[PDB]
Amino acid sequence: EDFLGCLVKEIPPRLLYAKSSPAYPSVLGQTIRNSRWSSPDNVKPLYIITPTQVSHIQSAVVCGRRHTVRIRVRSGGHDYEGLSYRSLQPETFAVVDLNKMRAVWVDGKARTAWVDSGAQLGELYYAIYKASPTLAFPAGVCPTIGVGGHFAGGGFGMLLRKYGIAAENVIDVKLVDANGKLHDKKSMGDDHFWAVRGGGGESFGIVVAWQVKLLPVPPTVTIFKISKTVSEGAVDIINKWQVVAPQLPADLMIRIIAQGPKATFEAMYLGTCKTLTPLMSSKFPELGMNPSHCNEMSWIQSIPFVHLGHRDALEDDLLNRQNSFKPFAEYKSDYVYQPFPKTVWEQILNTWLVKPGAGIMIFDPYGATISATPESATPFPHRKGVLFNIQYVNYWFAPGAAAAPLSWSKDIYNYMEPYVSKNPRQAYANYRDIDLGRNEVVNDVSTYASGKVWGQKYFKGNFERLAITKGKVDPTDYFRNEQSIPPLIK
Ligand SMILES: *Cc1cc2c(nc3c(=O)[nH]c(=O)nc-3n2C[C@H](O)[C@H](O)[C@H](O)COP(=O)(O)OP(=O)(O)OC[C@H]2O[C@@H](n3cnc4c(N)ncnc43)[C@H](O)[C@@H]2O)c(*)c1C
Ligand code: NA
Ligand code: NA
Repeated sequence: EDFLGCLVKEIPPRLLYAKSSPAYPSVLGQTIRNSRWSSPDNVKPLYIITPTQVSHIQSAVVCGRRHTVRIRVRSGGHDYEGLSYRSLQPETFAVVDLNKMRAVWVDGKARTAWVDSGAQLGELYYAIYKASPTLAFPAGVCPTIGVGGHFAGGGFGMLLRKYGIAAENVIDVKLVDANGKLHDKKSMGDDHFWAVRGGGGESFGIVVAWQVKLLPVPPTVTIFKISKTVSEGAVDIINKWQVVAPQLPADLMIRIIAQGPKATFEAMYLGTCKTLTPLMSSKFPELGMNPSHCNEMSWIQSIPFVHLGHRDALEDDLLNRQNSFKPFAEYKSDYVYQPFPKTVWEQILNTWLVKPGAGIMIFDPYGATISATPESATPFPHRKGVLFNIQYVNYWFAPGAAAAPLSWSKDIYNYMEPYVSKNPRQAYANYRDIDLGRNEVVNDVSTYASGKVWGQKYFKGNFERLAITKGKVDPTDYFRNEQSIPPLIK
């Protein structure tokens, strides 16, 4: 009651929602991307606040501290476990939902932009395009991802071999800390500014907006999507790909999608068919690429084409807040440093992907720019030596049909253990997986030991520095969730 009274004093009441408010269910649901987490059995926030100004965010945080009510911040809602809007066990929290803070101001000549955290990637990309057809920003593939959680967790996509992760192309931030104080790079200092860019969402404060550098792309890029069934030699071809792809020139990224005994090789090339064709013949002739496979288009057009296969609907695909796609979904990830034996590829394609509840596997090759950054230079540690990332994705569409896919996800993770990274078994923070471990809270503070279990998987050798930084900027563990960085204090 007191917390709400505090809010009402400082924030316009139309931006405040209690469980009894008529619009609360729609506001809560508007960016829930996973039908597992929308149902009434999920733990719901006591209040939702939808700020439109940074002062609203500061007021909310100050009220939360004064009245000891914690806040989960939501930008795009894509968190794989829903931790921006639900808790795992009953507890009291408010959501600060940034969807109304969505401006993207592009300075084409300076090659910089300020992007509000509540913008979706498609809106960021589109605003860049409105400024220039030859500038880009290296972030994720799905247009509805929110900037805030994505950049906080790193963020990577079809430009990762060329320009690395989104967070290493951030040049400043505007951030509200656990005391309600407004910060930028300068006031924050090296440790906090290091941590916020890739050290995972929530833990390091609410980022209001991010300043990014914008990077050149050619006026024409080329996409291909070439599929090979096992009868067409998919096993031999993917066995070659895992060595070749991470060594290809930085201008060429060939990811793979597999969902049965067939692999689809999806390439983005920063160039034309005319130069791609001989490059493929020289470096990866096994795929059988020829000019009929080329799809030349602008960089901006590549975003809907890669994710959706659409050629013809730029604005509709990039400016989309309908939230129409809400699978029940489970996700896991792995990193690979040593090539799989051919027999493992045989089993993945012919056996694991033909089981009940089997998902899809996405393979993204590293090397080049992403792998050139030292492991400790940012919190994202999956760099030198990485051949590829694997994402294991399970979608289903009926409420009572979770058993088979959930079982498959666990079973394949067990099967893959000998072949992927170990000690620790690395995973990508933005492919959030609660089964990697969760925090224990003692005396109202997440324990260091519990955080380390999953934390070393996402952040490797960077976990301790993250936790020491957390201890400096949020010693009472105000901004937390079940898998946020615990404070390590003296
Ligand atoms: C749904 C979805 C996710 C994808 C997709 N493809 C991806 C890709 O091509 N590359 C990637 O690198 N990642 C991809 N992912 C995963 C997303 O990157 C993650 O799911 C992001 O974390 C999502 O960000 P957002 O949509 O903002 O999600 P939220 O649930 O709001 O937040 C996640 C996490 O971060 C905290 N947080 C939110 N907002 C902030 C701010 N402003 N400051 C600090 N922390 C913040 C939340 O509390 C939560 O913990 C493709 C698809 C379809
Ligand atoms: Na290891
Ligand atoms: Na999960």
